[PDB]
Amino acid sequence: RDFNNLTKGLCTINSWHIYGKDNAVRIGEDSDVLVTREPYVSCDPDECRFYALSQGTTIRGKHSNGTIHDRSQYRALISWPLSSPPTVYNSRVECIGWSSTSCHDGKTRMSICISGPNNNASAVIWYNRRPVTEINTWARNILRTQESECVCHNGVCPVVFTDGSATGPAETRIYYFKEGKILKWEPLAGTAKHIEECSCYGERAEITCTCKDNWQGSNRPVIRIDPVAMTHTSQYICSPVLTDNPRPNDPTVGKCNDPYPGNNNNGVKGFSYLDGVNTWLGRTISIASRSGYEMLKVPNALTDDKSKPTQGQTIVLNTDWSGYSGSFMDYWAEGECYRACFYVELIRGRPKEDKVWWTSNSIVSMCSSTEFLGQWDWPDGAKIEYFL
Amino acid sequence: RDFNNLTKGLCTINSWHIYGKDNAVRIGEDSDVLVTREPYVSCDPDECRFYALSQGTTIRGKHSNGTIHDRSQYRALISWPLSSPPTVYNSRVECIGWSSTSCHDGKTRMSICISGPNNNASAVIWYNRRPVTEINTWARNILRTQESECVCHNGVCPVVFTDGSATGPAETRIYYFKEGKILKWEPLAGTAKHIEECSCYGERAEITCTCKDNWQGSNRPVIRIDPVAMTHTSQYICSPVLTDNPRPNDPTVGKCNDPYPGNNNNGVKGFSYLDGVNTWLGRTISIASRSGYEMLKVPNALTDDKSKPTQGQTIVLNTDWSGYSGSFMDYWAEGECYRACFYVELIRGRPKEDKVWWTSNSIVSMCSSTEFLGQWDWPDGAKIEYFL
Amino acid sequence: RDFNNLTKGLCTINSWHIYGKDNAVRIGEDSDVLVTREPYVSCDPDECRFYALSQGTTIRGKHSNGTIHDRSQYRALISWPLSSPPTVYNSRVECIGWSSTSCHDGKTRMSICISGPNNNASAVIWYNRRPVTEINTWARNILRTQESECVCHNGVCPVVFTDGSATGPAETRIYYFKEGKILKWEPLAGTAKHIEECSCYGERAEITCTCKDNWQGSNRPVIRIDPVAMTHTSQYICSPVLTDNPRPNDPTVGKCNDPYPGNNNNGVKGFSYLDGVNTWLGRTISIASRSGYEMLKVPNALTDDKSKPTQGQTIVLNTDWSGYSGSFMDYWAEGECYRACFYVELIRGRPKEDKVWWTSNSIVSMCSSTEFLGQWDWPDGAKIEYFL
Amino acid sequence: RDFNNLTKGLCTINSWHIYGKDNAVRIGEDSDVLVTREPYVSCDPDECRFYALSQGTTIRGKHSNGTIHDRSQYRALISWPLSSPPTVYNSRVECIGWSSTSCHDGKTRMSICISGPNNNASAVIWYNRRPVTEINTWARNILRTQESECVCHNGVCPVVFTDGSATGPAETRIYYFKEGKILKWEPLAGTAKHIEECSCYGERAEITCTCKDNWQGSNRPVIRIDPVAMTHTSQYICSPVLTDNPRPNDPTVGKCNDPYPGNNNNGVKGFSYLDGVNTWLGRTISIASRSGYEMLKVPNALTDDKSKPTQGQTIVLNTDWSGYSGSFMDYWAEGECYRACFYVELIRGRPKEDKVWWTSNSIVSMCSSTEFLGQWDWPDGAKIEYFL
Ligand SMILES: *[C@@H]1O[C@H](CO)[C@@H](O[C@@H]2O[C@H](CO)[C@@H](O[C@@H]3O[C@H](CO[C@H]4O[C@H](CO)[C@@H](O)[C@H](O)[C@@H]4O)[C@@H](O)[C@H](O[C@H]4O[C@H](CO)[C@@H](O)[C@H](O)[C@@H]4O[C@H]4O[C@H](CO)[C@@H](O)[C@H](O)[C@@H]4O[C@H]4O[C@H](CO)[C@@H](O)[C@H](O)[C@@H]4O)[C@@H]3O)[C@H](O)[C@H]2NC(C)=O)[C@H](O)[C@H]1NC(C)=O
Ligand SMILES: *[C@@H]1O[C@H](CO)[C@@H](O[C@@H]2O[C@H](CO)[C@@H](O[C@@H]3O[C@H](CO[C@H]4O[C@H](CO)[C@@H](O)[C@H](O)[C@@H]4O)[C@@H](O)[C@H](O[C@H]4O[C@H](CO)[C@@H](O)[C@H](O)[C@@H]4O[C@H]4O[C@H](CO)[C@@H](O)[C@H](O)[C@@H]4O[C@H]4O[C@H](CO)[C@@H](O)[C@H](O)[C@@H]4O)[C@@H]3O)[C@H](O)[C@H]2NC(C)=O)[C@H](O)[C@H]1NC(C)=O
Ligand SMILES: *[C@@H]1O[C@H](CO)[C@@H](O[C@@H]2O[C@H](CO)[C@@H](O[C@@H]3O[C@H](CO[C@H]4O[C@H](CO)[C@@H](O)[C@H](O)[C@@H]4O)[C@@H](O)[C@H](O[C@H]4O[C@H](CO)[C@@H](O)[C@H](O)[C@@H]4O[C@H]4O[C@H](CO)[C@@H](O)[C@H](O)[C@@H]4O[C@H]4O[C@H](CO)[C@@H](O)[C@H](O)[C@@H]4O)[C@@H]3O)[C@H](O)[C@H]2NC(C)=O)[C@H](O)[C@H]1NC(C)=O
Ligand SMILES: *[C@@H]1O[C@H](CO)[C@@H](O[C@@H]2O[C@H](CO)[C@@H](O[C@@H]3O[C@H](CO[C@H]4O[C@H](CO)[C@@H](O)[C@H](O)[C@@H]4O)[C@@H](O)[C@H](O[C@H]4O[C@H](CO)[C@@H](O)[C@H](O)[C@@H]4O[C@H]4O[C@H](CO)[C@@H](O)[C@H](O)[C@@H]4O[C@H]4O[C@H](CO)[C@@H](O)[C@H](O)[C@@H]4O)[C@@H]3O)[C@H](O)[C@H]2NC(C)=O)[C@H](O)[C@H]1NC(C)=O
Ligand SMILES: *[C@@H]1O[C@H](CO)[C@@H](O[C@@H]2O[C@H](CO)[C@@H](O)[C@H](O)[C@H]2NC(C)=O)[C@H](O)[C@H]1NC(C)=O
Ligand SMILES: *[C@@H]1O[C@H](CO)[C@@H](O[C@@H]2O[C@H](CO)[C@@H](O)[C@H](O)[C@H]2NC(C)=O)[C@H](O)[C@H]1NC(C)=O
Ligand SMILES: *[C@@H]1O[C@H](CO)[C@@H](O[C@@H]2O[C@H](CO)[C@@H](O)[C@H](O)[C@H]2NC(C)=O)[C@H](O)[C@H]1NC(C)=O
Ligand SMILES: *[C@@H]1O[C@H](CO)[C@@H](O[C@@H]2O[C@H](CO)[C@@H](O)[C@H](O)[C@H]2NC(C)=O)[C@H](O)[C@H]1NC(C)=O
Ligand SMILES: CCC(CC)O[C@@H]1C=C(C(=O)O)C[C@H](N)[C@H]1NC(C)=O
Ligand SMILES: CCC(CC)O[C@@H]1C=C(C(=O)O)C[C@H](N)[C@H]1NC(C)=O
Ligand SMILES: [Ca+2]
Ligand SMILES: [Ca+2]
Ligand SMILES: [Ca+2]
Ligand SMILES: [Ca+2]
Ligand SMILES: [Ca+2]
Repeated sequence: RDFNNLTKGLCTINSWHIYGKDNAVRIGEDSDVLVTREPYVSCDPDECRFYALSQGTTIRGKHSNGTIHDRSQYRALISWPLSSPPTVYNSRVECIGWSSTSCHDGKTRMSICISGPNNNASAVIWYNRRPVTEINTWARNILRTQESECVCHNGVCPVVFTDGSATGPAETRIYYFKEGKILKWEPLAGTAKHIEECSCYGERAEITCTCKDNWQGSNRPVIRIDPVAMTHTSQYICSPVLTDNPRPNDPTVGKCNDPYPGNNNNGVKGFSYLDGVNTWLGRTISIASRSGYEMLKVPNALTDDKSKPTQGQTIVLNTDWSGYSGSFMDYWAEGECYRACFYVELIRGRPKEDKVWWTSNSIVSMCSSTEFLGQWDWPDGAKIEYFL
Repeated sequence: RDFNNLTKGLCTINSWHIYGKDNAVRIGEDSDVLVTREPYVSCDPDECRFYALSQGTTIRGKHSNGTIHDRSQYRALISWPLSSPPTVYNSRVECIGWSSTSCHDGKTRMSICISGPNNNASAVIWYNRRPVTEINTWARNILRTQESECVCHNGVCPVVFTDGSATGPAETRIYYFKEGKILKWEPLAGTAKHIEECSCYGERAEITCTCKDNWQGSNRPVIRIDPVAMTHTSQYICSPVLTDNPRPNDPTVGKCNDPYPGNNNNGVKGFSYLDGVNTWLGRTISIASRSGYEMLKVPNALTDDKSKPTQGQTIVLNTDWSGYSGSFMDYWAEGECYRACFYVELIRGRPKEDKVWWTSNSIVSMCSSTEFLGQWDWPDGAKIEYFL
Repeated sequence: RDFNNLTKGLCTINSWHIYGKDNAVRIGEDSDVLVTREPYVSCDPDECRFYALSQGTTIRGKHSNGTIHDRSQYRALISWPLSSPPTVYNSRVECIGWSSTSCHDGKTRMSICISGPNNNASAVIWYNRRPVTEINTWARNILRTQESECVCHNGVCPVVFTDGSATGPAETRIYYFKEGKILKWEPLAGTAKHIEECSCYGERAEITCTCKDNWQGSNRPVIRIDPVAMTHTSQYICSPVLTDNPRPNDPTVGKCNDPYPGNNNNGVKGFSYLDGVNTWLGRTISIASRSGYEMLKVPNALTDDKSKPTQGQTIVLNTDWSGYSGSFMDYWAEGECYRACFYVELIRGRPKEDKVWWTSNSIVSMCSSTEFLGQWDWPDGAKIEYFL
Repeated sequence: RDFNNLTKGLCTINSWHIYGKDNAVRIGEDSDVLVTREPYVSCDPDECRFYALSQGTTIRGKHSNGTIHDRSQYRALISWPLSSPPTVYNSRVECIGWSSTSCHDGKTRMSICISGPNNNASAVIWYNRRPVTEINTWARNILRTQESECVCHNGVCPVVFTDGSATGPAETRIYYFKEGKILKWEPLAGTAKHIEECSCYGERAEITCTCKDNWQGSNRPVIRIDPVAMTHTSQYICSPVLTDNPRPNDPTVGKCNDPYPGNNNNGVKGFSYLDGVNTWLGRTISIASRSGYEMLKVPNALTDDKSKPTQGQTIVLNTDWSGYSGSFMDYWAEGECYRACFYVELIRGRPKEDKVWWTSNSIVSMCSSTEFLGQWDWPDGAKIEYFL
């Protein structure tokens, strides 16, 4: 109809309720489920769907061997109905590639897939299910993007890309698209020293992205974008409650403009909702691996370097595998506020579970509630032994 | 379009004709059918569909082992086309959880799923396929609801919940929702001593619910709701024709305001159509187990404590497994009356058939006919031996 | 939109072109295809689909054992996209039962399924995907109907039913429905001595049905219905070119008002287009079994007792299995005439191929061409050996 | 809406970006994927889909044995969602046959399937999913057509057919259809000596077809059609950059009006975009077999007999199997020009990989970019060893 405008502010997050779960690995043990990773969720005005990067093979299929690898010519961004698994029969391919993002602007959807060899990748921007624009690698070192939904405001949908090293400075760019065409692009500015896999959400005409500093920081870099001025700023979450993984133990004071040191060249895509006292941080329970997942209310985390938790909710027990996590919201819901949501990628198989030769995952996702709801843990649920 | 209003009375039930049957267990022996239980049927203005709680695994899949269990994080309310089986590929997830209800108000559908650990469950009310309201457990003991469709009148859709003991008094509440929001809730009143899994239907602006007294009664408790005044009353079916299971043998006189004694802490979800002489009761044939199923016309059963059958129809032979049963009607059909319908859950596997490690079911459903039709029996149809 | 009216006459049939073929048995050897029999084809204003009676099990599934049997509680009328196979995932159940008919009246579709034990069957007439009317058995001996599409004119859709013996006189009735309701019914009149499984088509406000005299006739009985007057007549095809199976060898003169003798208590559903010189008869090649299939142009077959073929087309070689055949046409196609079409049921398995324990079939269907097209043979295509 | 008119010229092709890839053979190793060959891509105004000729069996099914054969009664033209594989469950049959073409005219789609024995084939032209016209073989020797999309202009959709020898002169005809009816047909004229499997595209009211001279030429014959005058001309691509396979090594000067000699009675369906300096040729890398695939920019290839490459892009490595290739474009995309696209059939199995008894393929497809994008190679991806 008309382009959506981020006119509402976030609803108050007093707890998280269960939104969607596909039990893909459980079900896929005996049905045609595609091997995936890098999932996310994204809504259209009339439907919300699960998204991920397929590996171009079923889990039980012999080609599942080797799916720990990230970039092959057999991957593709696919979307499928909320809480169903990604099956060969219900999965819709949005584009071909090994890194992606996607978002609906109110009128139609924009999907971006990057493919190529490490030194010659290219992104192709699809709009209304057609290819419209192409961007060639600018640093010749794995051009890559968000791995979760982008956000639009009045037709403008900003997307964060990174090209170059994952263990040193790189060339991050913020592209502002409208109807799949490039209106403008900036180089990253601000104090964030390295940016990868940004998780974004929007409210009151501002887009917030919580990304990952793969190079040095265990605290998360944050990019705030003005989609009207088409400008942005960058910093780190000030809070001592560190949210990357692996990471050191939490200090009593964090860092606002430098990566918090202790762990180099590693990390995981993650997210956060930064909204004054209505601030909630997601993070793995383990400081060593992608294990467990919890939400922590840390009032003023972004700007208060001594902020510590005031409430919390466990999402996945530390005795269960987690992985990537990101943000999304249904901008077309009823009501006066946007209900914060997020998903957690539950990785199964390699490298942690090497008795099988594949790597895949299932999805669990929650949204906020103004009630103070009881909590449950949500694991993948599959028994690896069955796959042997 | 406009909210549906219960303006018609029931059609005269002279017999029951076959409406839908999915043969899920037969077919699932060699195809991707999800393991389920707690099924029901429910109509939208343009389609009627089968509903149930999936166990997040196929019947032939190795994760089918253990599905006798009721509440896990892998369950979800799913709906699929009438008379098809619940397959991994045609099943639509309405919400995540282990207890549910769902009903269309004429404009759109409301679905409610409860999930959680026993002491910290919560219900989330979805409307127009989006989460709108959340209700936290109030007694911290398995918050649970109908397991069959709710009914709406002018936008108001009442739902009966129970939280607390299953073998002593509990806290039952009747919530009145409109567009997924709570308009009001009452505590249970009347003479019903325990309420669980209500089967409801509506006619001439009144909603009737035949539930289950798990605690003491072998006769069924009944809740009649006025969706305009948003008030209700409760009693038991007066009739000596007892309809719970297990149950004692039928007496010659029943009880109108107390549970009929003889069996404690057990029972099964069931239903009835209470309409003066046009009154029909469903019940298992066996007084000891979920075996067989029959419909009995017991004129004035609700209010006549000596009422006995005047006609009847066998639905499932006593030599076949049955289970839950509930009511639904197509409120959007042509004609001057609402045609009473019902479904019977045909449970296969555990605990009665323990040579297999799973528990599932198929569905058979009938609707009334003003003709006096010949009768047939409708069993699940699967040979367990094939699954060994 | 508006009710369809049979305003056109048949197109000239100079040959038959391939219309649809599903290769169901071939494909089903390694995919979730339902076991069926009694197929047919039928069009809606915007789509033409394949129809059949499922056996409630896949071909490879263990429950396929025993599907030679005709009437069980696991059967159902299903429809699926043209030329696709009937799979567990793409099949839509129209109604439950073991004998059926179905036709679109221009506004919506009417489907009829009969179910029951032999002495207590009942038909339920669905209209606009809802049950509207029910008819109880009147002779208590396998109430049964067409097994191919019915035809409508201005909302009136006549259907031929038979109840009673299959090897002696029976009670055949012609019901005239409008919006699933009964307007009127007649007993069979005319010279046809026994009627079963009528194949019908309509043109210029007249409905022609070529049926089967299971009792005594090897020539086919024909019922011509006036859907406005709601009256009909009956006779046999006069032609010496006999079209039932089994049957005696062709004589030089046939019979117009009595069954042509030689074979008792047996036969197969078949059809014909009776249109003066534009008359074409379908029949198995073998006079002993359901083997092969050919179309023969026999000018004035209905009324000329010495009529013999003037042209012909082989559809299935005598070295391949055939079975039932029936008529249908797309009444919503462009053009000035109705293009005659038909399907042939290609039966595989029992009783002819008993190395397997199942019985199923695939479908091949043709429509007429005003061209004189080259001919090909169209067998099922499956190798039974693969199923052993 | 209204008939589409080829009003735009081609966009400048500076490189090729990835458009679609289905990884059908990889995925089909463990899921219900149909065995195919002769694929292509074609767009409707609101969707672009993959197309191919099914073999009426899954790859893993036992009937896959023997699918190296071209013409059987079990083949059918099927279409399925872009980048999904052709599965038994998501494939839509357009028509029955072993040679086909299909194109949308802006209002609806025309599909043509030819079936028959070698000496008695016939084409049936479907429009708006209904059979409209039939054409009988005129030379009684494998009537055959494009195997890729046709193109329409103001309702007129020309199609090139060939009937007769594949190793000597044959009878090629250009039919001009409108709404599935024949407006006119011409015999082939011009200097092309043999025509088979034309790949066509349209721009600025002219339709260009790059075909195959199976008889003598290693350079490709080209047919340019005026869909308004309904006339055409024919010649060969003048360029020394030879594009058929097998073929001799490239000379320094090609032939404009005679086949370039060196290889007889063999070849492969291929294509090209002939647009002055914006001219790009596709071809296998190997001069001996269907191995590898590359795009070469050969300015003025059609008319310059000494034209050689000025830029190029590898699509498939010479160490991977290729096969057929053809053209298509989305005539309903936004923008001021038509973006050239093409697909490559990646053949797996027989005859090159004979350890398996089947022959199938997957599809990879690209479209042009005005950017100068990095290149990647796109192989089928399946390991034959897994199928043993
Ligand atoms: C039914 O449902 C309800 C609803 O969920 C249940 O009630 C909830 O219960 C939760 C668990 O108790 C509770 O969550 C906790 O909230 C704490 C904050 O509240 C308390 O402090 C505030 C502030 O003073 C008070 O106002 C309030 O009254 C409370 O006293 C959080 O602090 C908790 O998180 C911390 O603990 C967990 C382990 O429990 C850690 O996993 C987590 O990371 C936090 O602790 C680490 O991080 C801090 C900050 O740096 C460190 O100081 C601390 O030492 C930990 O650091 C180590 O561990 C981390 C992680 O591994 C590592 O990185 C680091 O290096 C160190 O190794 C927790 O979130 C809910 O808020 C509460 N909800 C509600 C509405 O009440 C109820 O129990 C259920 N009922 C039943 C019967 O079960
Ligand atoms: C073709 O189709 C038609 C259509 O269906 C067939 O005709 C139908 O046939 C049915 C079976 O006969 C018949 O159903 C019965 O109806 C009885 C009522 O009608 C009779 O009584 C009235 C009232 O006086 C008369 O007007 C009428 O003319 C009849 O005489 C019911 O009473 C029957 O139900 C009871 O019996 C069945 C077993 O048959 C039990 O399963 C059932 O629960 C009922 O009996 C128990 O309950 C009562 C009440 O408490 C007890 O008194 C009794 O002792 C039983 O109690 C024990 O069993 C229960 C259950 O296990 C247990 O809980 C308890 O503790 C005790 O252990 C039955 O419903 C249809 O009405 C009739 N329909 C029509 C239209 O005619 C026709 O036969 C078919 N044709 C062929 C050729 O097959
Ligand atoms: C390419 O394609 C074209 C297009 O299809 C091919 O040409 C077609 O070829 C067909 C086969 O030749 C041909 O079909 C036959 O047509 C005959 C009628 O035409 C002839 O007679 C007329 C009338 O005088 C002439 O005008 C005309 O010029 C011809 O001379 C039919 O009579 C044929 O049917 C009979 O034979 C077949 C076997 O071929 C039987 O299966 C069939 O049942 C018919 O015969 C039985 O029935 C009759 C009637 O009672 C009996 O008299 C006879 O003895 C048979 O009876 C026995 O068998 C039956 C069946 O088993 C049994 O019940 C009975 O008891 C007895 O045992 C046949 O239909 C097409 O018309 C022709 N089409 C066109 C447009 O030309 C062309 O060949 C192909 N090209 C190549 C290179 O292959
Ligand atoms: C990242 O991405 C970019 C973008 O793709 C990469 O850059 C691209 O690199 C490509 C490979 O180098 C390059 O493709 C080549 O382009 C050549 C034309 O450009 C050159 O010549 C022009 C004209 O003078 C100059 O202007 C220009 O500056 C260049 O110097 C083509 O000529 C190439 O094709 C020929 O070679 C390939 C093998 O490389 C053959 O497969 C192909 O068939 C061509 O050669 C055969 O055919 C010719 C013509 O008849 C014969 O003369 C020749 O001998 C060959 O003949 C034999 O082989 C054929 C085929 O088997 C057989 O039939 C015959 O009988 C003989 O046996 C090639 O297409 C891109 O244009 C370039 N793109 C861009 C934008 O720059 C970049 O490298 C990537 N980065 C990294 C780090 O990898
Ligand atoms: C989002 O904001 C823009 C205004 O910036 C709205 O756009 C106006 O929409 C109306 C109706 O389409 C037009 O007449 C105006 O010209 C539009 N645009 C501009 C850019 O001036 C848009 O409608 C808003 N979206 C919604 C859903 O309200
Ligand atoms: C059900 O009853 C309500 C009246 O209570 C009907 O609601 C009225 O509908 C018309 C048309 O939408 C409005 O103008 C009235 O204001 C509506 N509501 C009320 C609450 O006054 C409703 O249309 C009835 N539903 C149907 C299907 O007839
Ligand atoms: C089929 O015939 C009937 C006439 O018998 C047509 O019915 C008339 O349709 C118009 C428009 O709907 C009405 O105003 C008339 O009253 C209708 N009916 C009768 C029974 O008089 C019908 O439209 C015809 N169908 C088509 C497709 O032309
Ligand atoms: C393609 O060209 C034809 C003109 O040749 C356009 O056809 C005209 O369309 C308008 C609106 O439908 C009619 O009033 C004219 O009579 C049409 N046709 C002719 C043949 O004169 C057609 O609309 C064009 N297509 C598009 C998409 O613009
Ligand atoms: C390119 C380096 C980057 C950071 C190490 O790699 C990612 C890490 C991943 C991970 O840590 O799990 C998975 C992503 N699929 C991958 N991105 C790409 C494009 O391969
Ligand atoms: C009829 C001869 C023609 C050229 C040799 O054959 C084609 C070659 C093919 C090929 O070279 O792979 C495949 C096509 N499926 C086939 N066409 C038909 C109708 O069978
Ligand atoms: Ca399987
Ligand atoms: Ca880090
Ligand atoms: Ca009880
Ligand atoms: Ca007979
Ligand atoms: Ca050649």
